[PDB]
Amino acid sequence: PNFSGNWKIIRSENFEELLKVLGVNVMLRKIAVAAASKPAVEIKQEGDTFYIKTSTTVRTTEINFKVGEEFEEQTVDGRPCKSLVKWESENKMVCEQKLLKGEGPKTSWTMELTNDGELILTMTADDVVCTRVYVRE
Repeated sequence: PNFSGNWKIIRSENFEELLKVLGVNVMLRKIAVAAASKPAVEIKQEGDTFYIKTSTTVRTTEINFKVGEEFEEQTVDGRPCKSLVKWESENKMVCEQKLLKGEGPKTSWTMELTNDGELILTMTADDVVCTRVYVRE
């Protein structure tokens, strides 16, 4: 029941397919797959508010919101979009996502906590889904 901590991914799937949906070229995806190379993350939990800063090596994103209201944040490719998050269980909340300008694809992701404290994160984009398991540090 706590996402606050560091996070080092251990497994993941639908990576290239999430970079082909986000982008369209070909090298544009392989650069994001090589950029990831098991990226790190750090979640700060302050109640219904969940902040999430991810860092690879040359990139570094970070979002922040509350479970109940919408907000502005960065997506996974590098575009601005207002995300939203509602709870699902005692430690599993879902998330919706739409750009803040223009329009094309659709983004939405989720994040669940394990009874031990682990943290897994799922992702969606139009009709795809990028899942990645994250274990505290």
